[PDB]
Amino acid sequence: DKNARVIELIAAYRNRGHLMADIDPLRLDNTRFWDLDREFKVDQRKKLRDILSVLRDAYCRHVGVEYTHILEPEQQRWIQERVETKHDKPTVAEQKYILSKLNAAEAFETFLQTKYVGQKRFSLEGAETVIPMMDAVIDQCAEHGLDEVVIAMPHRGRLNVLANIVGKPYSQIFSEFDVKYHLGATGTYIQMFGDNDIEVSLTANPSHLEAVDPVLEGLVRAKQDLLDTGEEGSDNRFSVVPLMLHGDAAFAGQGVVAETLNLALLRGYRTGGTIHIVVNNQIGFTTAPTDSRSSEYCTDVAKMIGAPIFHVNGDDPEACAWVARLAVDFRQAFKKDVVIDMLCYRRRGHNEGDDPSMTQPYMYDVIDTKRGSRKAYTEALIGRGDISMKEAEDALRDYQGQLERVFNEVRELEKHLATAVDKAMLQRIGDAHLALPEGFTVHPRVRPVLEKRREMAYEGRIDWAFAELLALGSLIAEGKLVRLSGQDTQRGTFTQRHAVIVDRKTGEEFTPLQLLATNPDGTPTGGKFLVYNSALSEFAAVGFEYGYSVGNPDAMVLWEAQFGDFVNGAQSIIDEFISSGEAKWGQLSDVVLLLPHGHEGQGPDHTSGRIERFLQLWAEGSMTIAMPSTPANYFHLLRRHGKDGIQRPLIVFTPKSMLRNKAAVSDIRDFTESKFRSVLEEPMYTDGEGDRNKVTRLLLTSGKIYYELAARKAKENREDVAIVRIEQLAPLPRRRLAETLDRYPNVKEKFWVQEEPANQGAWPSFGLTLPEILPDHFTGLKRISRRAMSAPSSGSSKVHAVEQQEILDTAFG
Amino acid sequence: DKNARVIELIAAYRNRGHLMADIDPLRLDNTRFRSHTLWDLDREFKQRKKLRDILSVLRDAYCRHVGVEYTHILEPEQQRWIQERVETKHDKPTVAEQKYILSKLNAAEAFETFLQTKYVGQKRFSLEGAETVIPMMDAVIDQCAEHGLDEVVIAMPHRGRLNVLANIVGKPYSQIFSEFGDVKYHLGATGTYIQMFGDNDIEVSLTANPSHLEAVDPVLEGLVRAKQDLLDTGEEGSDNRFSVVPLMLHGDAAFAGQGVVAETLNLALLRGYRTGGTIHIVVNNQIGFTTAPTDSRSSEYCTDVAKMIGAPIFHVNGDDPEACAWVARLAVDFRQAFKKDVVIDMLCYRRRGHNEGDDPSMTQPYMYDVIDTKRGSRKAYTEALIGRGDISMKEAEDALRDYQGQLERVFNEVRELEKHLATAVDKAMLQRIGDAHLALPEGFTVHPRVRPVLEKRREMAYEGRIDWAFAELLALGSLIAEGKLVRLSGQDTQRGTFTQRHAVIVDRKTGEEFTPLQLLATNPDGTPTGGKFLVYNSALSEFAAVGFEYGYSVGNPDAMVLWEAQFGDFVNGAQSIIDEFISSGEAKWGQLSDVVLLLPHGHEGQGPDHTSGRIERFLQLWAEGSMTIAMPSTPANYFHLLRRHGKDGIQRPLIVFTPKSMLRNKAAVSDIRDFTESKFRSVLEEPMYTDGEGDRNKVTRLLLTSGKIYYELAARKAKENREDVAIVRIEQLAPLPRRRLAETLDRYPNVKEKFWVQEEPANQGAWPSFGLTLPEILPDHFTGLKRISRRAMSAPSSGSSKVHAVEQQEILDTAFG
Ligand SMILES: Cc1ncc(C[n+]2c([C@@H](O)CCC(=O)O)sc(CCOP(=O)(O)OP(=O)(O)O)c2C)c(N)n1
Ligand SMILES: Cc1ncc(C[n+]2c([C@@H](O)CCC(=O)O)sc(CCOP(=O)(O)OP(=O)(O)O)c2C)c(N)n1
Ligand SMILES: [Ca+2]
Ligand SMILES: [Ca+2]
Ligand SMILES: [Mg+2]
Ligand SMILES: [Mg+2]
Repeated sequence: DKNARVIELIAAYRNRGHLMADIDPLRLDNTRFWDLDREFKVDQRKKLRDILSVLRDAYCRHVGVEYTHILEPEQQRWIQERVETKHDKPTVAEQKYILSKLNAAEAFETFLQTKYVGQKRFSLEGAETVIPMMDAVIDQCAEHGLDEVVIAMPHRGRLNVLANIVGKPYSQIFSEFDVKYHLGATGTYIQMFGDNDIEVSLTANPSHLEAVDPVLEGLVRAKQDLLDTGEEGSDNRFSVVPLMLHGDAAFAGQGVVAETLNLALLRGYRTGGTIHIVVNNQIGFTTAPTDSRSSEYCTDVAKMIGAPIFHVNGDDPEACAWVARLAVDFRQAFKKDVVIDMLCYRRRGHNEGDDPSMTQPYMYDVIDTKRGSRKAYTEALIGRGDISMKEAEDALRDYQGQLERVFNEVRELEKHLATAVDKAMLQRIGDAHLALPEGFTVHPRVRPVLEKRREMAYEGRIDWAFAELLALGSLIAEGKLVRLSGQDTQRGTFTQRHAVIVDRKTGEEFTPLQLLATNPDGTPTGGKFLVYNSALSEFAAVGFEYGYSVGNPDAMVLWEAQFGDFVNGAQSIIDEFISSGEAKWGQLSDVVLLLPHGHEGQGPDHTSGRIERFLQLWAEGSMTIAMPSTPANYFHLLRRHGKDGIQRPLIVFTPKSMLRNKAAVSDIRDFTESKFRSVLEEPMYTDGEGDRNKVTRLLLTSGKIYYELAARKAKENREDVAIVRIEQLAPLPRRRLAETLDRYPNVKEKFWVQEEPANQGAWPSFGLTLPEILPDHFTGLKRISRRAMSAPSSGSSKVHAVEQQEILDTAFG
Repeated sequence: DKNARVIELIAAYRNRGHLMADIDPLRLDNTRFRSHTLWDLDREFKQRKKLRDILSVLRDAYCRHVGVEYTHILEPEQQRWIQERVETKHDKPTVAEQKYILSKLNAAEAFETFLQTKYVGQKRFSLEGAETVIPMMDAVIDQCAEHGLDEVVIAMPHRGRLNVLANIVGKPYSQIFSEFGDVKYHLGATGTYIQMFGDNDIEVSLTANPSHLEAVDPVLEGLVRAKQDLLDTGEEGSDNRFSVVPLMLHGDAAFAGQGVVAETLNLALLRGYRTGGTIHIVVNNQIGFTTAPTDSRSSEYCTDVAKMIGAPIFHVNGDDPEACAWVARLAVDFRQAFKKDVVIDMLCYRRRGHNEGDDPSMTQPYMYDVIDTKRGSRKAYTEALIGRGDISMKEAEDALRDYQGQLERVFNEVRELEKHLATAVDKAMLQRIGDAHLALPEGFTVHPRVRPVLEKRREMAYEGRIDWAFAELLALGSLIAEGKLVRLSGQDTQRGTFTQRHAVIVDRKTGEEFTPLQLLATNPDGTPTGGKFLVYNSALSEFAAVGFEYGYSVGNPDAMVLWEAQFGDFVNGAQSIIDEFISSGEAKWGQLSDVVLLLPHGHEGQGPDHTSGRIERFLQLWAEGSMTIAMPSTPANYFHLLRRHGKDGIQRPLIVFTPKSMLRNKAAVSDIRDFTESKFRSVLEEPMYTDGEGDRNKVTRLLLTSGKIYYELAARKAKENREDVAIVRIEQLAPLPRRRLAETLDRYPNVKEKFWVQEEPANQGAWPSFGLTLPEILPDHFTGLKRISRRAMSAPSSGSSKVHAVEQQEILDTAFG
C-alpha cells in the first residue's frame, strides 16, 4: 500500500505545507521547522523524489499557499496547476527591473528619514518589497488590458507608493511639506516590458485603519458602472481593480474588514474581486500578534469568502512579484478576492520616542542584524550568478543616483434651477407602475399600490412613498443614474416603496422606474435605476455608498437606514468621510442618508436618527440636513440635491407612521408649480382665509408633530396660535425665517416644539443659534419637548403616549 | 489504483460531505443532491473494512441531517476528536430522552401559540418554524451541568426571547407577563437549571441588550470573563475549567453582516479576553426580514466568518430535534476539550411574516409557498417517532395532551396574574507603590530606557513632583492594596501609547513580564489583600474591546474596569456600545456599569484623528445620573477622581479626557500633600489665590476653562503680570458642579466679564452644552457668558500643524486682548 502513503503525503503538502514554509524573514519561531527512486502514478508516472521536490518547492519554500478551504473544485485545480509546475526562472531584465524598484523604494526611505524630522511612523523600511509587489499587480492588470487600479492604504509607505507606483513627481509630493498622508492622487502606469498603460489612483482616507475598505469598493463599483463593465455592464471584465493595502494588526481586529469581504460577491456591491496586500511586519505598534488575533494568520478572516491566501517572504522580491501576478490572474479568472500576506518587519520604532526593544527585545535584536531587502536581493543575485560584480556595482550606483535625484529635486522645489416637473412626467411615472411585462403576475396585495400610484399621478393626494419615486423617476427620465440601497429597501421597511415587484408565480423581479430610462420615442435617456437590498451592515454599506458618490459625482446615491437609530453602527464613516472629507481632503460627495425617524412608542432603538449629532457635526457648507413634513417638499428636496451642481451630503430624517397619514399628502400643483420650501407656513395663511395678525403665540417645529399641533389648533379653533415648520435644519434658512416671522406682528411668545428629549433633537443647537443669528426674532425663545434623557426615548409605548399628549397640552396651555 | 481512490473518497466526504447533507427542512434548492466500481463495494480496504461499510459510515456521519465542517481546523488532534465522535455508530436515544425532547417542543410550541393568540403585535418575536432551538439550548445547558460547570450566560436577539425565559431560564409566567412590555425583550434575567436525568444543577442567566443585532456579542464575553475571574476559573484562575459558559444566539443575516461578530471571535483565544470557548447557535431561518441569503452574504454559509478562528461548524436540520440535541452536546464536549468556540448553524424557517403588515409572499413567494405546506417541528417529530415505532399511538396522544395542558397552563397562569467618602492615602502608601517599581524579581534585566522611569517613580513617591502617569498608577495601586480588582486594557496600554505607563516591564534578555503594581496585592505581613492587577494590550478593536470592558464591569460590579483609547478620536468605532450600553443601559434596563473610558484628548497639531475624543458628543448623551464626565488638569486630581470612582459605592460610567503632551509638562505635577491631605476637586482655582499672595478682588475678567489650555493661559498671565484676569478650571464637566462653581465665582466680586475658553471648534468641546446650560442653571453668574475658541469646523481640527499653532496663539491673544 505504498501508493496510498504517497496520496496522503501529496494531500498533506497541499493542505498543511504552508505551516512549514520559510515565510518569516526574521525566523522568530525556532519550533516552526527508500521508495524515493520508485515510480508512482499521478494525475503520468514520476519518481517519489520528483513528486516530493515539486511539493516542497510549491508549498514549503518562500510561499505558503492556503487554497484547500475553497469550496469550488475548479478554483482549487486552477491554483494546483499553476503552483505545482517547474516555474520559468525570471529573465535578467526582470530581475534587474525588480532590483531598480527596490533601489527607488529604499532611496526614498533613506531620503525621508534624513531630510525631514517626524517621519519615523511612515517608514516602509523592512517592507520595501511591497513596492515591486504592487508594481507586479498593476503591470499584470495592464497585461490583461484593464482600465484602472484604485488603491486604498493606511499611512505606512504612502509617499513611497505615490512616487514609485502612482508615479507622482517629487515636486508635487513634497510641495509645501501630514495631510499628504491622507490625500487622493491619480496617475498613469506605463508597462516597462509591455506596450500597455493603465490608470492608477489612490483614494483619500482618515487615520482610522481599515475604515476606507468599503469606501474603496464603492468608488471602484461606481467607476465600473460608468465604464459599462462588471455586474451592471455589458462585459464581465470588471476592468477597474481594487488594490487594498492593510496592516497585520488592523486586518485582524477591525470588524469593517469582515463586513467589506462580505460584500465581495453580492450583486449590489461586487467589484469582480479585490487584490489584498497585508504588510505583515508581525507587530502592531508595541503589540505582538499573540495579543492581536486568535488565529494562525492575520488573513484568516478572508477564509469567510473562500478567498485564496498567499503567505510570502518579504525578503524574496521574486516570489512576492510572482504571487502578485498569480493573484491578478486568479481575480481575472474567478472574479473573487485574493489575499497576499507579505511577511516582513518594521526596521525602526513605531514613531519618535519608541525604542522598540523596550516591549519587543527578542524581535528587535533579530531586526538589528537584518540587512535591507535591496542589499539581500543584490547579494543573492551575485551568489546565483544571475548578475556580475560590475552589474551589482551599477545597481549600487543606480541606488545612489536615485538617492541624489530625490535630494536634488526637493532642494530645487524649496528654492521655488427649477425642480418642478410637467404633469405628463408625473403621469408617465404613474403609468410605469401598470406597464407590467407580458405575463407578469403581480402579488394581489401589491396590485392596489400600483393602481393607487396611477390614480395619484393623475388626480393628486400624492403620499410620501410615491413622491420619492416621482423625484427619482423624473431624475432617471432626465438622464441621471440613481442608486438606492439599504436594508429591505426594494420593498421598503414599512412596506411602502415597492421599487422592485416580485412575480407571485416565477419570483422574477420588475422595476417600474427603470421604464423611465427610455424616452417616449424609444431612445435611452442615459439614466438608470439601480436599487438593492443591502447586507445587514451599516459601516460597510454607508462606507460603500459614500465611496460610490465619490466614484461617480453625477450619480444620485441614496443609502437608507432600516431605522435612523442603527446608523450609529456607521459612525466612523459619518465622522471621518461624510461630514468632514471635503474640508480635510477636498474630496466631495453628494451621498444621501435616509434615516427613518419619529417618536411612535417603538422604543429607544426605533425612534431616533439622532438629529442633534448630525447638527453638532455640521459646519457651514459641509452638509444639508432636512426633516420634510410633506411629500412634495421631500420630492423638491431630492430634485434640488440631484440637480444643484453641488457635491454635498444630504441627511434626511424620513417618516414611518406619517407615510400613511392622510393629512400628509400633496396636490399635483405642489410638484408642477412649486419648489423646495425650507420654511413652511400653515396653508390657512398662504392659501386659506386665516388671519396672521390674530396670532400671539408662535410654535416653531419640524416633522410629523406639525400634524398633531395643527389638529389641536383646529379642534380648539386657536386663531391666536400659528405653527411654522423648519424643513431645512442645516444650513438654517435665516432669510426665509426672518421674512416668515415678520408676517406675524402681534406675536408675544415663541416656542420651539419637538418630540425629542431636551438634550436631543434640534433644541441643543437651535436654542443656542437662533437667538444669536436672529436676535430680534428669537430672543426669549423657549423650549417645549420631552425631558432630557440618557436614551432617545422611553422603552414604554404607554409612557410615550402620555409624554406626546403632555407636549401638545403645554403648546396650547 | 483501488486503495488510493478510497482514501480520496474518505477525504471528499470529510471535506465536502456537508454540501450534500439534508440540512434544509424546506428543501429549497433542488439541484443540491445532484451536483455532488460497484464490485469494489464488497472488497475490504485497509483496521480493515468493506468499501460498502466505509461508505455507509461516511454518508451517516456527513450526509444525513448534520453538515460537519472541521477539516479547515489546523490542530490535527481537534480534527481526530471530531472524526472519532462523528464516524461511529451512535447509541439511539432512550424513549425517556425522546419523550423529554418532545415535551420541550410541546412547551416551546404551546408558548408560541399563546403569544400569537393572547396578545396583539407579537408576530415579530415568533419562534414558529424554529422551536427546535429550545430542546437544543436545553441540551447545551444540560451538557454543561453534566460537566459540573457553574453557569451558562446567554446573549440573544428578540426572536423567541420570552420562550427562552420560560423554557430555558425557567422564569414563571407571573414574572414574564407582569404589566405586559416590549422592554421585557431587552432585560437581563437569572435562574437555576435542574437536570431532568442527572443529579446536577447549573445557574442560567440572560443578559440585557439593545435592538442592535450582535452588539451584545463582546458584552457577553466581557461579562462571562468577569464571572470566571471571580470564580478563580480559566485564564486568571487556579483551574482551567472556564466553568462559566457563553451561549450566544444569532440570526443568519446579522451573523454574516455585522463586523462585531468577527471582532468578538478574534478575542476567543487572547489571554486578556478568552472565555474558554463560546457555544454559538445561529437561528438560520434563511431570511432577513424580506432579504434572501444571496443579498445578505458572499459565502455558502452565514457561519463562514467562524472559519477565521478555526472553529468547528455543524449545520443541522431544525426539523430533526434529535440531531440538534446531539450536536448541542457534542459542541459542549468540544468546548470542554479544546477551550475554543463551536458554531451550530440551525437550519429552520420563519413560519409567519417578519412583523405586522408583512405578507412574506410579496418578496419571497417561492419560499412562503413551501412554508405554507409545513407542519410544525413538534407534529413532525411526533409522527416520525410513530413511524420508527419509538412511541405508541397512546404515547403520541398523551404527547398531544401534554401540549394542550401546557397551552392551557400559560393561558390560566397569565389569567390569574391579570386578576391580581475620603480618597486621601497615607505617604507610606505612595512610598510602597514607588518602592514596588524597584522591587524587581531575582535576575530580572530592565531595559536601560525603562530603569530611569522606575527610579524617578521611587523619587516622586518620597519627594513629590508626581507626574500624571505615576498618579494614575498610585490611584490603581492603592485600590489593589485596599483589596480591589483592577482591570486595565487598551491599545498598547501595558507600556502606554505615549511611553508613559510601563504597568508591565519586559526583561531585556528573556522577554519575561514583570508587573510592579501586582506586588500591592500582598500586604507587608505576606497575606493577600484580595486585590489584583489585570493589565493587557488589547486587539486592534474598539467596538469589541469597549463592549468587553462594559460587560466585564456588569459581570463584576466590585471591579475597577478601565478601557483606554489609543487616542480619543478612535472611540467612535465603538459608538454603538457608547450609545446602546454605556450611556443608556441603566435608564433602559436598570443594568449598572462602573466602566471607565480613558480618552487621550488635546489640540497639539497632530490632525483631526489625533486631537479629539469628542467631548460634545459625551456631553450630549449625558442626562442626570447617567455618567460622570471629567477632564482633569493635575495628576493629583486625576488620582482622586479614580479613587472616588472606585470607592463611592455607585455604579456609573466615568468618561475621562486624558493628556498627551501634558503628561510631560513640568507645570502639570503634584505635591505629596495633594494625595495625602486633599480630595477630588470638581472646580480648581489658580494656586496664587489658594496658596500664594494673589488678590482675587483685582480680577475684572474671569476665564473659565478645562484641560491643558489652563497652563498656556496661566503662562500668559504670568508673562504680562495680568492681576485683572483669573483662570478657573471646570475639572468635572458632567454633572456640572453648580454649588462649587457658584461658591468659587463669588470670591471674585469685581468680575465685569466672563469667558468660556476652549481649544475645540465652536460647535465642539464643552461650549455647545455649557453655552446653553451655564446661563440657565446660574443666571446671576453666567448671564452674558461669552465664548473664546476655534471657529466652528466640520472636523475636530485642521490637518496642518502650522494652522493649529496660529489658532492656538489666536485663542491666547483673544483671552488677554
Ligand atoms: C481604527 C483605529 N484604531 C486605532 C488606531 C491607532 N493606531 C495607529 C496610529 O493612529 C496611532 C499611533 C501612532 O502611529 O502614533 S497605528 C496603530 C497600530 C497599527 O498596527 P498595524 O495594522 O499592524 O500596522 P503597522 O503600523 O504598519 O504595523 C494603531 C492601533 C487607528 N489609527 N485606527
Ligand atoms: C445592527 C442592526 N441593524 C439593523 C436592525 C434592524 N433589523 C430588525 C429590526 O430592528 C427592525 C425590523 C422589525 O423587526 O420591525 S430585524 C432585522 C433583520 C434580521 O435578520 P436576521 O439576523 O436573519 O434575523 P431573524 O429576524 O431572526 O431572521 C433587521 C435588519 C437591527 N436591529 N440591528
Ligand atoms: Ca448635489
Ligand atoms: Ca463607582
Ligand atoms: Mg503591523
Ligand atoms: Mg433570519
